[PDB]
Amino acid sequence: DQYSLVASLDNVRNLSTILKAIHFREHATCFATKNGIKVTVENAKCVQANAFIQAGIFQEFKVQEESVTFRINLTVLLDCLSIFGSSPMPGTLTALRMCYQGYGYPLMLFLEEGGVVTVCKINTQEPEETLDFDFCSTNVINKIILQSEGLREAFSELDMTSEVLQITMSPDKPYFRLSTFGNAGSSHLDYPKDSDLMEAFHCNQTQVNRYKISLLKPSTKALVLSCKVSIRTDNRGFLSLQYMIRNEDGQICFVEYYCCPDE
Amino acid sequence: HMKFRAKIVDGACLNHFTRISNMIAKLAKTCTLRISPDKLNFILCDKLGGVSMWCELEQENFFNEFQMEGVSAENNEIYLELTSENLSRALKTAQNARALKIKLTNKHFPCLTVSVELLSMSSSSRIVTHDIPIKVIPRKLWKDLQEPVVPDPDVSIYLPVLKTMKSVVEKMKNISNHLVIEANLDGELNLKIETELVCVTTHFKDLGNPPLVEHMAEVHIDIRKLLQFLAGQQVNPTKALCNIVNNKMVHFDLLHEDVSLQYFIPALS
Amino acid sequence: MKCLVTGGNVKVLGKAVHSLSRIGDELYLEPLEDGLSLRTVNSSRSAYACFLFAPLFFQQYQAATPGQDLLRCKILMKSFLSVFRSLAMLEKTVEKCCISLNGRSSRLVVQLHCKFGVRKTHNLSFQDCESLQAVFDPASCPHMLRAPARVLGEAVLPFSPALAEVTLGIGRGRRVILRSYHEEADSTAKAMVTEMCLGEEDFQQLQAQEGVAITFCLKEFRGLLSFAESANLNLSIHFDAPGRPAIFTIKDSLLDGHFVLATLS
Ligand SMILES: OC[C@H]1O[C@@](CO)(O[C@H]2O[C@H](CO)[C@@H](O)[C@H](O)[C@H]2O)[C@@H](O)[C@@H]1O
Repeated sequence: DQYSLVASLDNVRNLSTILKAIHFREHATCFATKNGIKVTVENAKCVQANAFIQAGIFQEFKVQEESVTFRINLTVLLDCLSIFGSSPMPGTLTALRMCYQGYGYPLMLFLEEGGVVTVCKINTQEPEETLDFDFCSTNVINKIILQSEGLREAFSELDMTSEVLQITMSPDKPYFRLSTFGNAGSSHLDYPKDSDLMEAFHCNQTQVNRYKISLLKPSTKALVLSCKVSIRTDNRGFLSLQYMIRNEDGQICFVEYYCCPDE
Repeated sequence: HMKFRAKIVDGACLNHFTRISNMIAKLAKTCTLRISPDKLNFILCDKLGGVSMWCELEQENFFNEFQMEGVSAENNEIYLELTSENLSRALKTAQNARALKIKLTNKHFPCLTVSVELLSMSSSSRIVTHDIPIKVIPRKLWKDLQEPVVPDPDVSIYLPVLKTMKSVVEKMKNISNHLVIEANLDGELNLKIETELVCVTTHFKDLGNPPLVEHMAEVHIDIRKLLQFLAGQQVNPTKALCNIVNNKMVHFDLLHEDVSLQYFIPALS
Repeated sequence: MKCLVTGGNVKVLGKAVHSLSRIGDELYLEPLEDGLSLRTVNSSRSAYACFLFAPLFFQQYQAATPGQDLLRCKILMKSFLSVFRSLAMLEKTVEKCCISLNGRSSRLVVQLHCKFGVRKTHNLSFQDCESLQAVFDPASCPHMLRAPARVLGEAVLPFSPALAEVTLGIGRGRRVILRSYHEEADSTAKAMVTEMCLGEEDFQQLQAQEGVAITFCLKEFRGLLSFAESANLNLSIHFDAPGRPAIFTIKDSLLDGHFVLATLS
């Protein structure tokens, strides 16, 4: 069995859920290593979303090389992972066995629910240039962590009319502000540094950056599933959003969103 | 002087009928209602992709009052073509109904008029009346509204849980609209889609076969039509049989609560 | 001008707006002595709606604004509706809503004070204008009807959510009739007609001559029904003859509402 990659899960949802958090592009690059899998989707040099599932999440996880990489159709991949329905019942799990022989071979999925077995042969492609946003904690001007739960309603009410979203972070008031500028309408969303939602606040300077809102819109998927989110901008003005997601087995996984500023 | 007048006064019956109506409203935009002294059939013989649907109700299991007169004593039947959603919208409030009356009328023009007498605590109940436009089908056209002949199936197999099948073909449809369905006498049934960049096969087993080599009988079909049939079934039927005629057609035969439903899906191209 | 709303009153104000957005495209706002008046009109000027929120509807109500003024303005209904778009997000996270305006300010300010100290400020643009008015007299209407909105809601349930016009008519035995209305031609595609016949006991009041009947816009009526049903209020209808307007009214202890709809001739 010369399989570059082999993975198994008693619960596909410990993979499909995370992958849905970054599903805004039809294609994604998969990077596997002894430590786990990283799926990446990019929006033409402006946005990058990464989901990482540590090897510890799987029941079986082995890579026969230093690293293995391939491109796949994320949409098809997610369609297959939920081949048995998206409203499973308590005690009703769909197990998964992933196998990727090697360069030039299709990704193989084996899923079973109640004894019914689905076999999927998803062709793989040659990876492409994957952007690099080196958000070093040494480049981070301001950093903040919010309680995801209480931001969902508010974040979905961001005036999509405005073409930009302006973020303000500062040791002075307002502490954290999201602003839009749509049809005959200026709007602001303010979060005080002493908020119950504010679990961590580390802004040591006043920064005001703008971003094209539609580029940030897909970051909502990850927000909904997360329970925490840290927000960071660097000296270049790039935005970094890190979501902490807890799977059904209490384990923790992260999703990361990077976005270049608007000028 | 053809005529039809029926009434339903039983709650469970009123709901059963409503469910059946909601079902055909799913399987076909337009259908033909055949009325006989003892039955009521909903018929769809849309030939394209000549998929056909034959539903049959035993009048006595629903109506406490039933009366009709065909076109002539010799051929004592009536065939009315109607828009399915029309009949469903009419049964919309039957949940809180005391009684239901159906009657072929001709006020402004031929209609199947449905009157829903709503539940009430007084002597005067609220009444909902719906005039459903129908087109009477002439005897000459009755020939193309007979239930399809059932050529003996190469394989006849019990179907798996329909909800599960629905989910699977739902997702497969997102990948392709062509589907191969195959089964054998060993209780195995597979759903399969093959495209250039992705293949998916779902294996159902231990399904059982009805009494009377293990190579499978298969047939390529329009997935959208299979989805349609499954989408229509609101609940897993008492008896659900899949009959396949290798490379020619799949025939579904369901029997849920004395109401049979025969769906026919022909092979592709 | 300053209006501060709290408690459930914030959610009801939001509903009034949703309900208003189903009539017109422009929201007219007049802080009056006896309350905040919100009005709108049809794109064809055949429909008029008005909600008057009495002073005690607010925690703080100050109609007069410092500086030469007597506020009468119009604002893009869409912009205002966005503020209250999610009746869910309201019901939960929003505690206080404050609407303000200064003589030297150019924008109208709506500020939602949310849980956990979160605050959302909306700066809406407006146009000073003349008071929006309509002509109608309920007192001179020969026919009227009064029934709990929940009941009329049930009366309208059989029709399609997409039905545009409906006919209201009085039958014998004091039965009230609601019938779907359509146009068009000896062509095919004849529409299914639906009719709802209600008992006389379903109306708290009914003063109309049999044979009397009017036809009006259901999509617009539903705007008032939705607000009235939830608030569990009684609704009145005052009408005349085809061609004259129909007046739909509701009255709570802290607010008044009127929807004046046209009827076909
Ligand atoms: O007393 C009824 C009488 O008042 C009028 C005229 O003042 O209506 C006024 O008040 C209404 C709200 O209660 C406004 O909607 C209306 O625009 C305003 O003129 C007459 O219309 C009504 O018959």
